[PDB]
Amino acid sequence: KARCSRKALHVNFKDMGWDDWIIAPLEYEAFHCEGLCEFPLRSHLEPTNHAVIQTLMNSMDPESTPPTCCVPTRLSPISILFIDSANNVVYKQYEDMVVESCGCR
Amino acid sequence: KARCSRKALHVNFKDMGWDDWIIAPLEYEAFHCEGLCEFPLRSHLEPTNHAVIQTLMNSMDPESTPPTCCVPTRLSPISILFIDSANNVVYKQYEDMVVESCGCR
Amino acid sequence: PCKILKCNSEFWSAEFCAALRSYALCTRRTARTCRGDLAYHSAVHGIEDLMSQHNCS
Amino acid sequence: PCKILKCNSEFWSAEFCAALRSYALCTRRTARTCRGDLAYHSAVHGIEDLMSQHNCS
Repeated sequence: KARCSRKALHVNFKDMGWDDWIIAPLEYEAFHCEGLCEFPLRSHLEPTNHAVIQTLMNSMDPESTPPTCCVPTRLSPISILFIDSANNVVYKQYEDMVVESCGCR
Repeated sequence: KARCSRKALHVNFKDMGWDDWIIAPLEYEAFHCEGLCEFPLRSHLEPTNHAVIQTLMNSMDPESTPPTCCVPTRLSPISILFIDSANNVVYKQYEDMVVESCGCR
Repeated sequence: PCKILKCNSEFWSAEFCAALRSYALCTRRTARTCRGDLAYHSAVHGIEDLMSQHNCS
Repeated sequence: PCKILKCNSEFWSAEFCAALRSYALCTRRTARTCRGDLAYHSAVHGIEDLMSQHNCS
């Protein structure tokens, strides 16, 4: 029952059978978001106007408005090396791979 | 127990005591997001790589990975007319006010 | 200019209403600068709501 | 080019495993074009997981 915060989430590609196409890396830290989004919202959550309004309304009457959710609001990329369709090795920067801040939306 | 979808959410500024500073409008349709984010994810959800990976991991082992959440992924603005600090009437376009699509994040 | 996000990190991080009145004072210390920020009016109305919920005289 | 999001809207919108094999065929009909999309490999591995969950011979 703690605030919306970032937590460890380890991603292992070998566990997902993606060893058949991913070269490197084989695992990375991705994190995940988890926590309560109740009124009021913290500065580091830096949410959307809609998020503010929905939170305030959920605080006023939880029966008529459900609370917002704890989700990633800033992400960073990682670069993966793989073999695509044409049997070509590709170094690609995949976006939105590492959660860097959580917030309420 | 339905998919992550957009639902009606009516915002009434008079109910929030913001009648003391907002001129017009006095109410608008804002919508909200609600629904399950389980594997697999639909095309219209158009989610982040991290969202895909977290959903897949939650599907593999729900004890080690919690599911993503249903939140607004596209919003539209509305224009509000109000009286600020200096007793000046201001027509401002506030962003992220109307949910226009939901997704999993 | 506006600094209500500090009261959002001061009251939110801290049986009687000796603390809710402290939040009301934190918000009223900037009762002019934040005329426009949605979070300011939201916090004022939320303090009003919590004032008539736990019976604060 | 890639079109796994239709199988993500066909199987996901539809006691036996006569339908999970249909999803496997939907994904294998494009077993080359989507070599790179995270959702393609995710759907393949998820079909593999659901294949060894409801006992499909």
